[PDB]
Amino acid sequence: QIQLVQSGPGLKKPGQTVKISCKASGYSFTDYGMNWVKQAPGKGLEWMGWINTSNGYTTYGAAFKGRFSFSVDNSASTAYLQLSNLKTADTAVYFCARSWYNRAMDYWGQGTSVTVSSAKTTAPSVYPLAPVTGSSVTLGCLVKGYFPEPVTLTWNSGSLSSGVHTFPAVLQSDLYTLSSSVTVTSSTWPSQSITCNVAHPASSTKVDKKIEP
Amino acid sequence: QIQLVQSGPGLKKPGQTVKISCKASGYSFTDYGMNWVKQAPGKGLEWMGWINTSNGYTTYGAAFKGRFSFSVDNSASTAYLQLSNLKTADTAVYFCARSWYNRAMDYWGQGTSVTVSSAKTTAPSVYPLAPVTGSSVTLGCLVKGYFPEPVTLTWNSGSLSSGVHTFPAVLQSDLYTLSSSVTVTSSTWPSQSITCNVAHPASSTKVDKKIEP
Amino acid sequence: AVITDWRPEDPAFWQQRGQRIASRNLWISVPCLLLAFCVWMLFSAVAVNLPKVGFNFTTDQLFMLTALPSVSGALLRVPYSFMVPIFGGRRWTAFSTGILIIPCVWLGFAVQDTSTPYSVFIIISLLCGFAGANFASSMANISFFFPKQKQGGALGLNGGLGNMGVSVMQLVAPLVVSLYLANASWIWVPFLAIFTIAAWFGMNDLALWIMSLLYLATFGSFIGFSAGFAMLSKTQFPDVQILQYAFFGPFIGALARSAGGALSDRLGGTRVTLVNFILMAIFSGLLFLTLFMAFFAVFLALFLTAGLGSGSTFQMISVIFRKLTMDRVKAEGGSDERAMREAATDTAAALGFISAIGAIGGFFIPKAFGSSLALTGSPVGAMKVFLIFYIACVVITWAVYG
Amino acid sequence: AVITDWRPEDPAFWQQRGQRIASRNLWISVPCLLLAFCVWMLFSAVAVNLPKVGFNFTTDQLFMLTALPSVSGALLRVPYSFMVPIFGGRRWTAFSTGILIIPCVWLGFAVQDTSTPYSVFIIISLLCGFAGANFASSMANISFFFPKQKQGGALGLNGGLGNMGVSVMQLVAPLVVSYLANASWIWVPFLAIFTIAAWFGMNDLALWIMSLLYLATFGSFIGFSAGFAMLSKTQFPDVQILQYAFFGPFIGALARSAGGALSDRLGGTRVTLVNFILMAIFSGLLFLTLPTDGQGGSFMAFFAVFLALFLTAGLGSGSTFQMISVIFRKLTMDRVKAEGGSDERAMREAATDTAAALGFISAIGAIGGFFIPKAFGSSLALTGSPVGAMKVFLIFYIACVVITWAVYG
Amino acid sequence: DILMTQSPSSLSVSVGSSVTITCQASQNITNYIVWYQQKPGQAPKLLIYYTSTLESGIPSRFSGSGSGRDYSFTISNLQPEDVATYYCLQYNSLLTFGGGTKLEIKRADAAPTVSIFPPSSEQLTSGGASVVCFLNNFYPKNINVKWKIDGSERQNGVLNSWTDQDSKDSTYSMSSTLTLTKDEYERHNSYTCEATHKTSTSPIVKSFNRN
Amino acid sequence: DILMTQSPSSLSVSVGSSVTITCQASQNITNYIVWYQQKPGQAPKLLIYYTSTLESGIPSRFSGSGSGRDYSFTISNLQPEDVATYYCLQYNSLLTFGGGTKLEIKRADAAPTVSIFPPSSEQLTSGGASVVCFLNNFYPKNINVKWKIDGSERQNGVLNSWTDQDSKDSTYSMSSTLTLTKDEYERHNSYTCEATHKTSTSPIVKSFNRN
Ligand SMILES: CO[C@H]1O[C@H](CO)[C@@H](O)[C@H](O)[C@H]1O
Ligand SMILES: CO[C@H]1O[C@H](CO)[C@@H](O)[C@H](O)[C@H]1O
Ligand SMILES: O=N[O-]
Ligand SMILES: O=N[O-]
Repeated sequence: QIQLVQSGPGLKKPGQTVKISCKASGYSFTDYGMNWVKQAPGKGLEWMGWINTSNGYTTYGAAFKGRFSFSVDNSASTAYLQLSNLKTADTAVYFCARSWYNRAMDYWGQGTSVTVSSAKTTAPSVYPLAPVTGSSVTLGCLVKGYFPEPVTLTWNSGSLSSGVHTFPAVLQSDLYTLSSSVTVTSSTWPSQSITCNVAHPASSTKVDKKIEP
Repeated sequence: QIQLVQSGPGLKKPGQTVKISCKASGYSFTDYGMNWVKQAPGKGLEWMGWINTSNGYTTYGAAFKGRFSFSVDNSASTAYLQLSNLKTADTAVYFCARSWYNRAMDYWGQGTSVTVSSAKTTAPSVYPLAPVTGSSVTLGCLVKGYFPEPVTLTWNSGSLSSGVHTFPAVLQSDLYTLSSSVTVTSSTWPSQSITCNVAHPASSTKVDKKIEP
Repeated sequence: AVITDWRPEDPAFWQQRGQRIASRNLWISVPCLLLAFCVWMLFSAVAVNLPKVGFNFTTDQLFMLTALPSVSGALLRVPYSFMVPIFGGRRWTAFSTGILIIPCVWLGFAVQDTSTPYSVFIIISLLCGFAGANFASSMANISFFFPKQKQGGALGLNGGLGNMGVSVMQLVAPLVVSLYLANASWIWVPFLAIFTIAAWFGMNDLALWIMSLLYLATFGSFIGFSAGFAMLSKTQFPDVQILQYAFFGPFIGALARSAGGALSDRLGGTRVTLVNFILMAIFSGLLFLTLFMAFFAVFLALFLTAGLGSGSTFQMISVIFRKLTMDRVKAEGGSDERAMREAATDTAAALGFISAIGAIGGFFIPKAFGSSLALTGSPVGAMKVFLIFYIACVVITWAVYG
Repeated sequence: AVITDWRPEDPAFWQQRGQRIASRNLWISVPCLLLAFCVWMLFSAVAVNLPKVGFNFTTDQLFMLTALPSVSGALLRVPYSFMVPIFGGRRWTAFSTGILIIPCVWLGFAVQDTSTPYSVFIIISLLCGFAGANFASSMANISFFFPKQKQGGALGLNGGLGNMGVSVMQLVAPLVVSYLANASWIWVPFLAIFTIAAWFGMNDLALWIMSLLYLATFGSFIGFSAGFAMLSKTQFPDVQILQYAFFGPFIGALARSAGGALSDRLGGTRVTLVNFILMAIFSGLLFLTLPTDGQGGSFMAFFAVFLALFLTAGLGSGSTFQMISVIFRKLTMDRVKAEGGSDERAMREAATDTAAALGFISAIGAIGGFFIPKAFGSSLALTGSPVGAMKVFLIFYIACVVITWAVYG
Repeated sequence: DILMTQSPSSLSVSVGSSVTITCQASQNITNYIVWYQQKPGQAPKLLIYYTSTLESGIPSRFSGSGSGRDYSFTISNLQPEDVATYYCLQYNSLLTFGGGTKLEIKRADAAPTVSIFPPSSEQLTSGGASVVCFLNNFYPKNINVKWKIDGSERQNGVLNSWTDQDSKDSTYSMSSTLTLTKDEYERHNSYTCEATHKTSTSPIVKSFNRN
Repeated sequence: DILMTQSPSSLSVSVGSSVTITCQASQNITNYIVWYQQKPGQAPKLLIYYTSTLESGIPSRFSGSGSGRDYSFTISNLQPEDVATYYCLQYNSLLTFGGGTKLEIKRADAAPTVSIFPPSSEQLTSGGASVVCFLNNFYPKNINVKWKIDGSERQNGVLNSWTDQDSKDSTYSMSSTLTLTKDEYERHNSYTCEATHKTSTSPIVKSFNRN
């Protein structure tokens, strides 16, 4: 099992610095270069550069010359991308991927979302949505007024994962709102309870909401 | 002023249903009947029937009793054709035209092409064709392996309209292929750029290919 | 304007466009027709006021000008019924309405000049009779626009509201004469022009002797009494201005024509026509015993009896043709539909002739009142010839139908 | 195993990937090449022990079995050089080492049976000459793996510890005899091991006069390697040469390395020239150590003079290589300068040319591993003396002094 | 149902010439006939209704006449715009279209101007190779096109397409395209496209070699 | 730097059909091309390295080819899992990504199943009111949602959201939420959510009354 696992999402203000990490395992670290790919929202993949794991020499693409630094920690078997004097333009998901050379970027990290904003971080309001008649009913969950991404939302803590549609969050007036539906058969509700779990790491919130008739 | 504008082309499989529509404007909809005309590929015009715009009552010609339905929506000022349980034999351009009686079928829709087929929908490959005699050179564009029709092709977005010949698609092993040629003076190519723009709606493709020496 | 595809017997066509076009045509035909009646009966209200502005005409020279419209009126009805199929409904209705501006202007001028010859005043009354023929053409036109089973109500509407033109004039022309006599003629030149333009743009062009005599006894009477009544209720009661009351006569007459057929199809065409000629004899006699209230009410009943009579003679004719074509068709061995459509075509084609004979009484009745009052000093002379006639008419009804 | 992206001239690639992969390939290469030098020279130590187990072949027929490997060896050197870009370093190395187990088992059986014909023994010797060609394929392989400006050290290592195989065998084959099967079968476990090792460990990437000068130097090292134990038996039958013969080819190999290193310190042609004087002087002094039938002569002197002739032959091998190397760098320098290019292009191209030339130069050069012990056969079988052969050698090394002065210094 | 026969079903006529199409009904259709023009890809235009009445806008050159079962339609001074398929229709009882009359214009014979095009490298990566020949602006329509690969003739793999007669200059253009595998294409060297037209007995030849 | 252009930028193709993405480099890249698959939210997967060598695990249906400047990539028997954005990349001199190809699968048209939800009483306390409408499992993506309050259409305060195509049944689901002040909400009585889809000319209407 070869894997590269990346640091979690970060929110920063214009002017500050982030530093993302990437832990490689399942293979001998210093035998492969490490690449960094940028993906701005709704753009395609951008190659930033690579770092040579056997000598620590970085190599930057014309566009990433100045505020970007790749660095290594061979014993930790991990690489880092440091971004300095952040601009709104640095808002993106950032990948680390392994190998410049034979099978270029043959394994990727899971990606790391960086939001460059001034918006204040706020918790979400989690509203349960109950019906106002087939053999199946649909319940919903409205998750309003939070910033930044991500919120994550499950049903009965994961147990109810089929019948679900979680809709991509939409930002407005510096606040995201999201929602999610579950449809189940009528035999199963209200007979058994269905409950909406909402985590919002950025504000350290965990709210549950039982859907009431 | 007076105009009937029909819906766009549709691909469907044997057994399925289609509904074409026709929007009349610049006259008083209920004053005139609506005729429906079939044109199978290569054959001539065939009258299906008409619908009475003050009754909503339909009248079907012999060969169109069973799977065909004309309906009306007086407020949308529009009428509709509805073929169901589609067969290969239903492949045709379909026409709505105005008036049973005085000046029978005095204005026509632009027609609507229904293709019945089991073939898979595939996007076209677009190949630039550059020369290998006089003061004028001819360029070309090859458009291969797409289904269904229509593709639509222009040169420099329709700025090059003289010297253009576009050759009707020919079907072979469930895939159409098409081509187009433009003749311009030698003084203007490669001097100015000449580029071919293909749109294949049934697969949401838009490809531009620039003709290079 | 030109219609090449006309199919009223086709309910589909009717619904899709027939009814819409026939309706618009009817609504413009109708006002055009009543205006023709207004112009036709002009001297019925003008000849009375001719002396009040300084004209030395015999009361019989006046009766003549009130009679002569129905001369050219009657003679032009047969050629007018041939006019629609030749020129077309929109063209004929425009033209035949338009040209009525000629007489309506001429006698608006002639009435102000105190020394205008009687020769000129004759010419104008004969031109006024052109307006009388409009009814024949208008009615044939309508018969073409409506399916041969809906024709009743449309023809009923066209002719009914058409006949109401005389009544309309005699309410208006006296009232307008204030704000003198030119206005009895000139108030119609804006209206006639309005509806010549209205027809010209709004309308479309398509691609028994005994019965005549009975219609003559009914309609000829209505139109006879319409012209002669004011001109008689003057030489008999010169103390009362009749023109403030005359209109109510033809109004009650015309409205009686509507209920005439509706009555008759409920208790027999020949019966009503028979029993109505009993009343048109009784009322023709009870007039001798008034030579004002009673003179007016008996004459108000003589318009009323002339109304029913007209509406009852029509449905009598209608039934005659419907009985005949039924028998012919059953001998050929076709369908009742054919029989219906043909009856409706036969009564409509016969109408141009029946309404010409019937229009001759609008000349006789006032000219008779003219000669009776010029030879003797009484109306009793001609009025005796009336009573005889309605007896001869009630006798020809029984003998030939009952 | 397959390598699609190979960029040794790119230091960045070298440091991330190249060096690790080229270095692992080199280290597995060496054993597989010295083992091919062991198997190549089997009869140099087996033909001596042939009669000592009951084989009545002419001593000329014994010299023949010692000479024939270099026939097929020389002739398979040109086609083997074309085999690496075709099948690949991993596969060909595995194959060309593995198939050496055939002639190794086959003369482990043939030697135990006493009635086995000469016909069979000629075949086994010719199939041993396949091992001789391993050099040219192994050497092409290495030239692909290493960057042009680093090939020297690796190539030097590959053929340096490669040539050592002759010496290593001669030290083992007598010592393992405790009989004559063991001098052949002790290599089957070793050949197999490094065939498996090559198969799993290695990787698949995606002037006539110089032939003569190499022939005079390397051909001599490899010639005297074939028929010295054999010669020091038809001269001094009472001394146990096997326990001393190994030291000859050992010095020869070490001399090969110091050959080039010496040569770029005081001239390519100069060393070649002076060392052909030595190779002539030592060819003459061999005359004065021979006993005539029989037997009045000196052995210590004979052996020391031959020890000199192995040292001198090695020295020359190195000396001739760096002459070739140098000549190609002068040619490529001049051509590029005329094309108006960079010295880097000239360096690279000279490295390719000497590597392309090497298959042919080493083919001609290997022909002398036949003539030498054949000449010692046709000297003995005719005049009953080695004096006839050595007379030819002396004339040749004189000719090589001449043909080097005239054409170079 | 009232059937309509139309005559002729097609014809070529000179510029400035006179066309007559006739239409016969199986029964009396009582003057209820319409004539439509149908240029391809566009949608029909109504020229004449009720036998003889031109629709507004429609030029004087068009007219028609007839009665009972027999009707006819005429274009009097043919222009190149008038290229289309014409149709009678009966709208007496129900509606029935005639079979059509595709009308061609004649013109001075024209020779094709010919262009050959080698496979694009973008196509070459797919593993297919098409050679395309364009023969432009010729008259009359009929034309043959021969494919030579290294002098040897090729029939398998050819696909041909022709335009509708051009409404301005009355000409045709056709496109012939020959499809091989990248292999078959790569083996041979010279590719030849021969246009044989009724404008000369010796063909127009175009070619290239892959070099 | 070596530029990479990718065709097409996006496309929709039938199950069991065949895709061909092409890539043209601005100069020769000597076969050093890789192809990636990128499902949203997950991280790219390497499909092909060195023009045409499949990564291990990657199924047969995938392949590529080409040389010099011109390269292509093909999925041969399209499957619902294949829904993603694909990428060429050159790793000859430095590295360059292509622009992407957002691949959409086509499937049998499907009507949205729709359901409306009134503002929760918990939200009412805030002074805001959201009416939320879910239209699930429809195809194709395009769909218009109209908001009616007591017959009158509402345009301001609406906010819409769409899933990525579902990699199992190829469907979409969208989420429309109409947001008002509690006042506005309390004033009217009937709220209507109307889904107009390609699958029927008359809209799917869901609604509720405040009682
Ligand atoms: C010839 O008939 C005429 O005479 C009688 C009176 O005798 C009138 O009633 C009738 O209207 C008139 O036309
Ligand atoms: C033709 O060359 C041959 O003969 C000379 C002696 O003449 C030997 O030294 C040499 O090894 C051999 O290859
Ligand atoms: O004017 N009626 O006969
Ligand atoms: O084995 N050296 O040529």
